[PDB]
Amino acid sequence: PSRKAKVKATLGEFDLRDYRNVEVLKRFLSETGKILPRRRTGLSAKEQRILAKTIKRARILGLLPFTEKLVRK
Amino acid sequence: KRQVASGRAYIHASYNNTIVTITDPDGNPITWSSGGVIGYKGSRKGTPYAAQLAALDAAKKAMAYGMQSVDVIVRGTGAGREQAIRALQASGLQVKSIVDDTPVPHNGCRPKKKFRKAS
Amino acid sequence: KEYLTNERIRAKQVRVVGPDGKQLGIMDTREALRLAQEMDLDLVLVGPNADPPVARIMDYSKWRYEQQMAEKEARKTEVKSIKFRVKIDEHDYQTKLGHIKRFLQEGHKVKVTIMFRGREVAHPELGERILNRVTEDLKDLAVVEMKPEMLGRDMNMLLAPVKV
Amino acid sequence: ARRRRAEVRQLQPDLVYGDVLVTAFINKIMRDGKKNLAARIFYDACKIIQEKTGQEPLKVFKQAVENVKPRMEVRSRRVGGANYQVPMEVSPRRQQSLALRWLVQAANQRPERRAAVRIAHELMDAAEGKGGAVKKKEDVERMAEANRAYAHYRW
RNA sequence: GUGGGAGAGGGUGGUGGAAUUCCCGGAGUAGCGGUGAAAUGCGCAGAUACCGGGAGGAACGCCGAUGGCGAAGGCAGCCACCUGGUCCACCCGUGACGCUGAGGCGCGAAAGCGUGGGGAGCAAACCGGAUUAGAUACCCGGGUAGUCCACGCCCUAAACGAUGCGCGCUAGGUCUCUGGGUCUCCUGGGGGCCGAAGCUAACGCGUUAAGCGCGCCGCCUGGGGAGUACGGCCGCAAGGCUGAAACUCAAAGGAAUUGACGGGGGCCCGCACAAGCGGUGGAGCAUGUGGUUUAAUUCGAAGCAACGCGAAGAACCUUAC
RNA sequence: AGGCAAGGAGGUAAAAAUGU
RNA sequence: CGCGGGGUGGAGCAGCCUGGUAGCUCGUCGGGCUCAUAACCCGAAGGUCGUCGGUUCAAAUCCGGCCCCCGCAACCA
Ligand SMILES: [Mg+2]
Ligand SMILES: [Mg+2]
Ligand SMILES: [Mg+2]
Ligand SMILES: [Mg+2]
Ligand SMILES: [Mg+2]
Ligand SMILES: [Mg+2]
Ligand SMILES: [Mg+2]
Ligand SMILES: [Mg+2]
Ligand SMILES: [Mg+2]
Ligand SMILES: [Mg+2]
Ligand SMILES: [Mg+2]
Ligand SMILES: [Mg+2]
Ligand SMILES: [Mg+2]
Ligand SMILES: [Mg+2]
Ligand SMILES: [Mg+2]
Ligand SMILES: [Mg+2]
Ligand SMILES: [Mg+2]
Ligand SMILES: [Mg+2]
Repeated sequence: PSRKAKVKATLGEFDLRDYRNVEVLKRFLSETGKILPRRRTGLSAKEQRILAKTIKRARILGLLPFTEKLVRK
Repeated sequence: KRQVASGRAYIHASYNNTIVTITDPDGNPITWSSGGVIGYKGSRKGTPYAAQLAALDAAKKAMAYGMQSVDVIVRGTGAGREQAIRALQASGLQVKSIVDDTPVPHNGCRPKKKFRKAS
Repeated sequence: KEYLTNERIRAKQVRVVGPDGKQLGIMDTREALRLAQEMDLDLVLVGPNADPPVARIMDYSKWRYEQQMAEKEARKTEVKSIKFRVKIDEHDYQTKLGHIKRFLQEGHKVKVTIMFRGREVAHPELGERILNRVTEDLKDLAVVEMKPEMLGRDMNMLLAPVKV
Repeated sequence: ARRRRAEVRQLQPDLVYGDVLVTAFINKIMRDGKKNLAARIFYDACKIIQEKTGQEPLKVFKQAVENVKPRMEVRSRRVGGANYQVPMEVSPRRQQSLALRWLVQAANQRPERRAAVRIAHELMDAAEGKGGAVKKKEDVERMAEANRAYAHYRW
């Protein structure tokens, strides 16, 4: 049931609403361009939602992937 | 008559037939194999063994164009995607990587009635 | 149905028949085999009962395949059997008629067959009465193939399309 | 047949050579429980083998068995509404048994007069890598390959 | 009122990729697709599968929830605009201004219809194939309306929490989301689950009550007849509201309980099937039976559990015909 | 490397009318 | 009269054309399967291929004539 690491936990203090912040953001996506859930990221419902929105915005621009590819298989 | 040594292997897989297309690293396909290519009509067309056979055939064809470098790309899921991959690994090519890639709609148009009930 | 090949052939002097419309005589099994090899078409015991067994020089498997294909083709275009009674109702009759009409439209031959009990005395007349009427009704689509003939425990009427 | 795996029987091995396989073969040969009938037959066959193809008759038999032992067999499962001939591995004892059965069948299927003789000939054929038993084995193998697709209905 | 907050609330204008199809371009060849099997279907004018672009239309993957919003129907890419509802905190302002609501007015999924557009997929009807005794069906190949938008109309629904709204009281815990705090705990507002008292026909309900009350509205008085007739209204139509009776039945029902049953599940078993040896059915005959024939073929036994059975001894006897 | 489990796959659960 | 196509187990139709080697469905009867009926499954029963010939070692099959059955025309008179 996945207990490797939490994305909020490995991290320090950061802003949610900056899409222009890709390094800290490419962390909440999957290896496939896909958003990690509550039980993989570790944020508040509200916070998670905000993050998701920001991710979407970024995608719309072109900062983060819409999707990519999983490898090795 | 083209000669390349280098490229990719798409395995597109429906549960009805696991198709394998070998292409150069552009995206121009030299040779391909599927179930019916290995005779196999109908039921068995998309069984794991069939898929494996197809993969082998594809590899053989590639070899007839001096081919070694092969990047795997699996599109969808059929009766034997994993088996096909295994065959490719074994077959006789320098495999790059097994790229897992579904042509999943980002909530597209309505699916068929068989693919209805998915809801 | 075994037309027998090569060394499925036990009989000594087999009548070695060619592929087409020729013969090589009544020769040994080995001889026959050799002949088959020469043509590369198998030696096939097509008439074992015959005055020494008839041994055709044909590729057996291919021939069998062809036969199978033919059989499949024959499977289909076809005949619909509409089963009436003596105790059958007016609405029911109408329904049956409609079905028959549909079949005719499609392009299917029609065995309107009546299924009887005891009283094969006041069965045949009723069978006629139903079936004749039905035929009369569907005349526009249907040329009657088989008339109402009582056949022991059943009765048949059959209809063929006038045109399709 | 739903509890323990149920033991294979502990054969009293051969009196002549000192082996269980031999005994099993004898038993297979014998119908109607007339053992010393068929044991004698087997011995006659062995003698024939020794004479005709000058070799140790147990060894020959073993070789024959080895030749006819099939590692892949076909079962049958109705799956979906279509009956697929299922290609699967064989357990060793079972395989051996099958081989024995086939040998016995071949011995009966042979066109000559006396059973012992027929048996001997069959065994010789098997040793060579030919005859009837071998053919049957080959057929079975083919079946477990012309159906090698449905393999995934893994029983 | 002020200070904030959460949110797929609604509308208007845009955009963002995946995907689909369709077009061109390329490489490439013998099948693809489809199924429980298959066939119709497309493909040598070269399909499918693969890459490059372009054309569209529709929908919004992941997040995404057992979650949030609305009064309900409902609502999700994202952004912008306009814009509702609401929640808290201060307790600051008003001084009972409230609660309910016959009618009325408004909204009201989906389908439907009208006018005009658009049309990729899906896809009623429809045309095929199989499947089948039959196939108007389930399954596949297309396929028209329709789905989509504008404007208009329709107004029904398992329009459900099958729970009318409003406030007051009556143990807790537990998880959730959302606000403030003196922030490992308090205190509001929502969403769930377990349960005190109590209620209930039981199931269950149980501070989001079906508890205890009060307020008002809606409706109910057996089922079928029937949401039908008849009127009346509304509607372009489909139909909708509004709503009987005559007759007919001694029931229609709910909730549980015991069983039985399930082509429901889990756990088990047996020569039950598999694994194997030998048959039965095919032959003659031995027998018993059904049927038939007879003057009588005595009578019974009936799927397993009747059929070398009563009969473990029919020439007469037995024996009953 | 095994150990359990969560999720995603895909394979399987065919068909089979009635009433003394 | 002229021309084309076909005549086949009881009925419908394959095979002919490409000489040897006759199939399916419906119907007949019996069995099975079922607690029982249909349905089902199986069989069993059942055709010398319209017929007379010839061909050829051998004809449903190559070929003629008759017998039919279908249809199309049948004109100048
Ligand atoms: Mg405010
Ligand atoms: Mg193209
Ligand atoms: Mg004050
Ligand atoms: Mg004052
Ligand atoms: Mg469609
Ligand atoms: Mg059909
Ligand atoms: Mg239809
Ligand atoms: Mg369809
Ligand atoms: Mg319209
Ligand atoms: Mg209601
Ligand atoms: Mg109200
Ligand atoms: Mg709410
Ligand atoms: Mg609460
Ligand atoms: Mg209590
Ligand atoms: Mg409760
Ligand atoms: Mg109550
Ligand atoms: Mg109504
Ligand atoms: Mg009216």
